[PDB]
Parts: sequence; structure tokens; C-alpha cells
Amino acid sequence: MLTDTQVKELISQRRWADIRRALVDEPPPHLADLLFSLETREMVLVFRCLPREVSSEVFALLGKGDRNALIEALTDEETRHLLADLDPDDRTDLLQELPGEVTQRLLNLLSPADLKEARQLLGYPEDSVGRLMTPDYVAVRPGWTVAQALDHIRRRGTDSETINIIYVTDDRWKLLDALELGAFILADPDAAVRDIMKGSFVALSAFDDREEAVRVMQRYDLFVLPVVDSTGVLVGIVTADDILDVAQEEATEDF
Amino acid sequence: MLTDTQVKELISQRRWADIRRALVDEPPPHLADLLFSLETREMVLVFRCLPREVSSEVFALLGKGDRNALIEALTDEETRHLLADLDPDDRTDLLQELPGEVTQRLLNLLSPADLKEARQLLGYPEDSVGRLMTPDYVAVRPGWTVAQALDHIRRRGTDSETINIIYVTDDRWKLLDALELGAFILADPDAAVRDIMKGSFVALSAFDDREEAVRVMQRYDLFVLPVVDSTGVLVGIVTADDILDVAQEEATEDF
Ligand SMILES: [Mg+2]
Ligand SMILES: [Mg+2]
Ligand SMILES: [Mg+2]
Ligand SMILES: [Mg+2]
Ligand SMILES: [Mg+2]
Ligand SMILES: [Mg+2]
Ligand SMILES: [Mg+2]
Ligand SMILES: [Mg+2]
Ligand SMILES: [Mg+2]
Ligand SMILES: [Mg+2]
Ligand SMILES: [Mg+2]
Ligand SMILES: [Mg+2]
Repeated sequence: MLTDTQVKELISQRRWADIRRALVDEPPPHLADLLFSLETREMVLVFRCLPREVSSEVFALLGKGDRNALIEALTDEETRHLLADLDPDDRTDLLQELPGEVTQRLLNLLSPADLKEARQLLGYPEDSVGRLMTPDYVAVRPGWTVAQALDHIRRRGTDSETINIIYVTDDRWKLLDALELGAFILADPDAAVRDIMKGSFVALSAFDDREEAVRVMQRYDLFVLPVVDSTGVLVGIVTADDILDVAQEEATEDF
Repeated sequence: MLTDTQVKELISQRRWADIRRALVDEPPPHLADLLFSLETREMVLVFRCLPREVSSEVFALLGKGDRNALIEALTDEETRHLLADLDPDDRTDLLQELPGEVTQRLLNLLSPADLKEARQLLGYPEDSVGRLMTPDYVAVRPGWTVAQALDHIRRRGTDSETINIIYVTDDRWKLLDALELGAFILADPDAAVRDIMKGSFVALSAFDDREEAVRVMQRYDLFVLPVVDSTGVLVGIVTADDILDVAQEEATEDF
């Protein structure tokens, strides 16, 4: 419960260790509130005090002004480190909102694989599902056993957007099913994944409009939706937290 | 992919078995679409053909007119069976929208424990979180081991709204934490639940406005939120599918 007043005094006293200790374990939304209530110079300073695992989350929560100001201020390495750790859809959201030359130097701060990822995601139309989606889903093969699937989920879990739905893909990565995480812990560990499939699923197109993601998510009452290309290959997922934001970006735009 | 045309012919032929076979494994939203495109007499007839485990889901998806017409038409036992199987928040949604004497005979069709449940949930203010919430969450004790928690989740899973977040409560059922299901499958089965708690959580009040559920869910990017009473006792949960509906009931009401 550290206030704008207490941080600004600690800054004035150059009590940098006390600041970093005071920021430990604060929820990212609460850190985003503090950074907003600060003035630009101190907001930039407190942001750099954060561990990079925290500051990437907080960055995604900031307003456009604070976000843009913060981009105008961090160094090349600090920026490079934010772009690496941002979730791919959050990385896209920044690049579509920034001016061209700024997005372009940002792009040059990405690693080759991250450049290819970011290039692909910005390449879907604006207001498309492809541009809302993240490729950090967890997928399993139909021929794996449930125990093997569970070891894959455990290895890959925290590095991924969500594990609450697990996707099944074939060898050519085409989407076969969408399974709740619970199905794997209710099932017999020696059963194949194919034993717990129903073979029916809802999926979006990457070229769907963002509002279709809202309509489809309301229709089927799911918290995550897979996105497939024209051949049925799984290319990413969209999650309910981002879809709720779309619902009220689109709602106010109607007003 | 059974159409309004094919069902109406089967009805005219009195091919009731063929109808029940044609409805097997159709997603509830697709059944709700078919029932809407029908006329009232056939919609009521096809609804009764459904297994009660299906028809309860479909009922929650229907429009107010079709829903109300269907209440005017099912028998006392058929109504009794719908009210039992409806999720408690979906049961509330029907009772707050129906006229008084109709809600009152409905109430008399409930079992004692279901009457006490429904009475309590309608007793929160209209437009409150209490009236959005369902008590069908899954909770564990902090002193249980992860293996014991996992057996409780398995016993209680499909009878509950979601298992994607598991709540920790003490002996007096006060909320101690909110844990992702993944935490239990990553953890050592012999660890206590208290070993995987962080002891911090977001919770709503039952007397919060429905729009606060929207604001809090957007703020913390969660798919489920617990609801606590003034003493901190867990009383229910709200889920993102219902909150997305609130967001656009409230959005259009602004327009
Ligand atoms: Mg994110
Ligand atoms: Mg548009
Ligand atoms: Mg990555
Ligand atoms: Mg819905
Ligand atoms: Mg996201
Ligand atoms: Mg519009
Ligand atoms: Mg429901
Ligand atoms: Mg209101
Ligand atoms: Mg019940
Ligand atoms: Mg949010
Ligand atoms: Mg519900
Ligand atoms: Mg309003």
C-alpha cells in the first residue's frame, strides 16, 4: 500500500533499495495505478526499479500517454528487454498504436524469431482477430498418453498464456480438439489423449473481425478461443480478458 | 446440422425417435438457434425431446419470449426438473425477469434447500453481484495436502461452475486465497495447500454493483472472481461469460 507521496520522498532521499523493497509483491494493476499518479520523471524512474518480470506486466496496463512517454525515455537495452518479455499480443498492441518510425526502431530491437513473430502478427488487418491473438498456447498430440500430456503441460505452463484449455493438433499442426485442463486430471494417466477427445470445437479465423471474437465468445461461454488459418492450422489463441476490452472499445465507439 | 425444415417434417411424421437421435451431441447454442427459428408449438415439443441434462443448458440460452412461452407451456414436473438443473445464477436470471405470481409458483416448485438457495440469491439487490453469482465453486482447506485437494477437485468437478480457480477457506469458510488449477498439478502431491498459497486475492462484495464486477474483472484479467460477505466468508463466484453479458447489457443501456 505504497503511495505516490512515500515513493517521491524515497526518490528525493535516493533510497533506491527501500523503493525496490517497497515494490515487491505489489499487484501489477496497483503498480500501474502508482505509476499513473506520478509525474513522468518519477514514473520512468520507478518503472526502471521494477524487476523486468514485473515491469513487462505493468507496461501492458499503462495508459497510452504514460506508455508512449515511457518509450520515449527508456534506453535501447531497456526497450529491447520489454519487447522480449511482453506477451506477443501485448507487443502487437503497442506497435499498432505508436507512430511509424517509432514502431520501426522498436522492430529493429527485436531478435530474429521475435521479429518474425511480430511481423506476422502485425500483418493481419487492423481490428482483426489475428492481431488480437497470441501464439503462446499449449498443444498436445492425439497419440500421447494423458501422463505424457501432463508432463508437457507442466514443462510449458508458466511460459504460456493459459493452460486452462489445451489444444490437440496433428502432425501438420492442424486443430483436432480443445480440452479442458480438468479432463486431463480426471482421466486415467495411461489413456491416450484420443480417449478424452470429442472431436468438436469452436475456432475463429485470424481474418475475423475483433467483434466476431466477442460474439463467438458470448455464444459458447468459453474463456479462450483458438484461431485457425484457412487450412485448419492452429495459429494462436484469444482470451476473455482481451475480449472484454474489445467489447467496451467497440461499445463506446458506438456512443 | 439439423434444420428447422427437417425437424418440422419429422414432427409431422411423428418420428419422435429420429428427432431425439438427430438432436444428440448438438451444441446447446445450436439447439437454441433451432428452437428460436421454430414456431412456439414445435419449439416446446422439441425442447421436451431433449435430455434434461441438455435442455437445462439450452433454456439458459433462449430469448425472453421463447423462455417465457416455454414456461407457460411445460408441465409442473417438467418445470420442477428445469429449476433443479439450472445453474443457480441462471435460475436467478429467470426469476428476476418473470412476473410476480409466475416467479411465485416457480418458487413453490423448488425443493427446500433449493428454495433457501434461490430465496437468498434473489434477496440481494437487483443489479447486484450477489444476484449475478453462483455458489457452485470448489473450495479446499489450507491444511489439506495437494493430493487430497486434487481428490476433492475430482469428486466435485463436473457438479461445479468451474475448477479453473480453486478457493481456499478456513474452518469458518472465510476466504484465504485463490489458486489456479495448474498450481495443484505443478506442485508436489505431498505438499500442504498452504505451501502453494500467496495469501493475496481479489474479491467482490455481494452488494457491489454488477458493473463493478466488470471493472474488477478488467482490472485484474481474471476469468472468475470470488464474492465475500462483510465478514470475509466466501458466498459465491462470478464468471467471465456472465460478466461479458453484463458489459454489453450496460453498454447498450448507455446508448
Ligand atoms: Mg498479457
Ligand atoms: Mg471495426
Ligand atoms: Mg515467445
Ligand atoms: Mg454467453
Ligand atoms: Mg492477452
Ligand atoms: Mg460499431
Ligand atoms: Mg450457466
Ligand atoms: Mg445499474
Ligand atoms: Mg445445487
Ligand atoms: Mg484487463
Ligand atoms: Mg453463470
Ligand atoms: Mg449506465
